[PDB]
Amino acid sequence: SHPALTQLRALRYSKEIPALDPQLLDWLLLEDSMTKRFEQQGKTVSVTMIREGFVEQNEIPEELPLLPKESRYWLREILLCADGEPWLAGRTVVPVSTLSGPELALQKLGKTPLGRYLFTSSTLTRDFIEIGRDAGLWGRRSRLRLSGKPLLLTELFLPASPLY
Repeated sequence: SHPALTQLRALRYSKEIPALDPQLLDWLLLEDSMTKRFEQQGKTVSVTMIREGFVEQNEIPEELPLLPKESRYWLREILLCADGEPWLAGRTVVPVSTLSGPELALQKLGKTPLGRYLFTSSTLTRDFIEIGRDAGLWGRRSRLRLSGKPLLLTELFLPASPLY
């Protein structure tokens, strides 16, 4: 529970990517989490854990239509900070069947920030990405696949971030 995650949950998406300026699209369509691109600004990046745990279908209404229907999912809600300053709120939902092989490590990642750099033995692909907005702020949701196994990642870009 946290104001930034409430804001993340209020994001309204468009099926079609809006015709935004190139610099903003570069950020929004990045094919990775923001961990390294935020480090690129000359910052240390850390994760503040807001919520970590297994949840059933009733707790993932926004992600359920985009994921396999299973008994359980791993839910990971975080604040991503740059030199301690919150820059993004993230909410990842992982169907438990995706937690196999190298991917079981997703459940024990803890405060290590997500990013392609962690996926040293699996192929990463994205088959869905939509940009959303909530009261002046931008966010996005993506369906990513690791060895073809899906997970949903939703990100809210806080105004402290360089997208603004």
